Amino acid sequence: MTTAERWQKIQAQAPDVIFDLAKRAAAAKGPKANLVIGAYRDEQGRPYPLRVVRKAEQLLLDMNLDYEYLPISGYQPFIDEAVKIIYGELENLVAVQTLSGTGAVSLGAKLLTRVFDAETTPIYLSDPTWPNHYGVVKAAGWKNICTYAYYDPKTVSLNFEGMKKDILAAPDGSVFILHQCAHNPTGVDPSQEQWNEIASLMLAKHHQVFFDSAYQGYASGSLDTDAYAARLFARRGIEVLLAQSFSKNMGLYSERAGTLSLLLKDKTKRADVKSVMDSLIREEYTCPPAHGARLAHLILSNNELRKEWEAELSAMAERIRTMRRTVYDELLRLQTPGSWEHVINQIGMFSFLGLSKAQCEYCQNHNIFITVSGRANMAGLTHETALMLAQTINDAVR
Amino acid sequence: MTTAERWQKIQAQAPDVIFDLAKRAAAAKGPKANLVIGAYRDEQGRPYPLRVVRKAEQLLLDMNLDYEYLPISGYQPFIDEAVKIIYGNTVELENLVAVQTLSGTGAVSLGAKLLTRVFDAETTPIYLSDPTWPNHYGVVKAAGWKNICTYAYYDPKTVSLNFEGMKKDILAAPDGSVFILHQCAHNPTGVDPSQEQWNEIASLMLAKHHQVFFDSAYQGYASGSLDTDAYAARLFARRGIEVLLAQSFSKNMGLYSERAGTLSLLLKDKTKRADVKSVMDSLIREEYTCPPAHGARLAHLILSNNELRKEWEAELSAMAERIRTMRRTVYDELLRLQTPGSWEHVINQIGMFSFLGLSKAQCEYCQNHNIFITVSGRANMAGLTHETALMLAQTINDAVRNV
Repeated sequence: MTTAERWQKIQAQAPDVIFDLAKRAAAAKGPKANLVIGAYRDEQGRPYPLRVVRKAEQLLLDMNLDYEYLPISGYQPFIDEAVKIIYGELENLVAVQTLSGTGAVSLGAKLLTRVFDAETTPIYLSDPTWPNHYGVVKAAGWKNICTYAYYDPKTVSLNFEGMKKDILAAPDGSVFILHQCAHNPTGVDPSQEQWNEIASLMLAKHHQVFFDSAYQGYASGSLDTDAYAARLFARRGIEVLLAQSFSKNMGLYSERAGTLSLLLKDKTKRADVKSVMDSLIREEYTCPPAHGARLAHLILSNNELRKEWEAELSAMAERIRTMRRTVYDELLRLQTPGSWEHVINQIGMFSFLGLSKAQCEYCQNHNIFITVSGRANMAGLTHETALMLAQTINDAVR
Repeated sequence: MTTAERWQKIQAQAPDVIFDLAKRAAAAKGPKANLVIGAYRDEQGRPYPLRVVRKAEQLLLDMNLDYEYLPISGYQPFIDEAVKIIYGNTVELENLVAVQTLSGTGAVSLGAKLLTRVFDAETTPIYLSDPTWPNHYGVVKAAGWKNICTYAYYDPKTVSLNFEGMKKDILAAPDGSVFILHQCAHNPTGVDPSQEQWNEIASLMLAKHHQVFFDSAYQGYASGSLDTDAYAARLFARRGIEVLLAQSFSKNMGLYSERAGTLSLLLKDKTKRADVKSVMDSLIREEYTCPPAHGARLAHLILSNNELRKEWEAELSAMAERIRTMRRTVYDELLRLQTPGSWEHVINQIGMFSFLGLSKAQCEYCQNHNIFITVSGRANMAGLTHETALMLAQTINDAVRNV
């Protein structure tokens, strides 16, 4: 058998649904709205490097830094500042830099196979969730992937009774992947009181909590407010594993800046956990890229840049709210059948519109690129495309 | 059982031996030579951001670029230019499938995973050189390879390739095994096959229908010429081998911290390239979604811009030459001190390292005297200065005589 014959037999894999549709949207001719990937655009619909990031790039260049290898764990000042934005002592936690949020979810999922039997232990995702959760957790070796009830499309709200039921029905010592805020795709989060109840269930059932924190800042417009869940779980004594991204809230999508952190009381065990994290990193990519981490560190740590960043993120969230309102008002003007309050009540970057698969296909075929599940990036809208979206929905629904 | 009690059961792993000794070396006080990690240092022993890279940082900043996600496969202009330096502007460039990776380590890991979709990784041997980069073993294991093997390669008695043993092991392997080959600048020994040995190795890989996986982390350092250093990969391509290749820009461009690499396959069947790419992307997406852009953008600018490109090649050639001057300095001093034994390997070995031949106890000695080579006798010759070359030749001379 020749190598060519072996390669002949390789099994193709389907394209990533989201990235492929973004490609289609980017390639489309004529008036259009590319509303696929949750990336922020400005008032004119332009890609938007943050002003604080522009400043940071110059400040970094002026430092005449070298390009020597980071430690396997990454750039420590970045790790330290990043963990502080989520939790508000660093001796209680063990953390490394990761290839953004995705890399954190992967490394965490892998790490967890050292403490749970991933051949049989259920790992739970929300219904619905970020599609890549399935693929990441499966690649990390999880054979038993389950769901918890979360969203109820008929009422555009949480099916909280169902979620609780599923948490309690799970065998003791299961892993639950929770969105820390700005649930993707639904834009509906537990209330603070619901979070309290969820923490008590996780404790009572001895479940492992794994937070995915990709949009801190975008639920409320405030980083502090949006960290409510992770901080509550910490106060409760939960051994929180958390995957953090700076892609969306700092707009460093291309630079892949994230962390993975675990809360754990015992100092010796924290060292042991760090040694496993490092072995997993070393055997995949040796050490992480510095540029994203260095940009983020300088913004988080410089007093002026840090204040400027928070105000910029707040303004970005406000612009999303104006877009929701522009879409909603137009749906009302056109008298589009159904209720549309979820457009203005959902938070984060998206609306999860509730259209049928055929209706979403219709939108896409009329150059309004929302997903087949009905998710629309509100942060990708301008005034003009906000009206186009509403008008296309109106046609799709009738 | 509480989650606190379950975490209690996690088992500690040993620290990375090379990154750990590098940390000790950097921490040590007094007259020292930190020769652990294979990272280039200048005439004064300082980290050396390349002049062309500094120029490229300004040109990128002036372009006022956004930070939107790259495609899963990465930045196509980088990828295209990067594979060109390995194969040249040739027919092979239309016959290949390539993605951006997290540097060379990322490419070795990704390639090792991809190969588990073409070969049975529970059974099929995957071969490493005796000895090799310490991280090869862990990378390949972690990708799912259960039968990791070695081929005879370095002979400490002759400071040379045991080429007869190498051929024997290539032939003794079952047909359709995987071989990881260092494209040039062998790590850790600095001993490469001659061009004539490479031609014989290609014939054996074709006869046995083995998969070749080149690890190409130092293109430029074996000779100071990118063209000369690409001989092995270019010969294998020309002779019809489906080369899988892991490329790094950490060393030849100094982009250690930015993690810029590629993984590429030459494929007989131009029509299965899409299928292979779909697998590569699936593996990437489930790990980190898409790669970091800054290193790829820097490297792309340097590769594609005519003036930067010419300037980079000059600069790399000058780096390679400084390494040679350090080897010659060590060697002339070993001759002068009439150190017992032969030392021509010092000047004949190429790339960043010397495998010096000292015993374990002799290397430990050197380490305790602040000459930080590895316990296997590996020395980063590119970390030397005139001054520390003499100190290395002297501490070697003390270690041979007294330990």
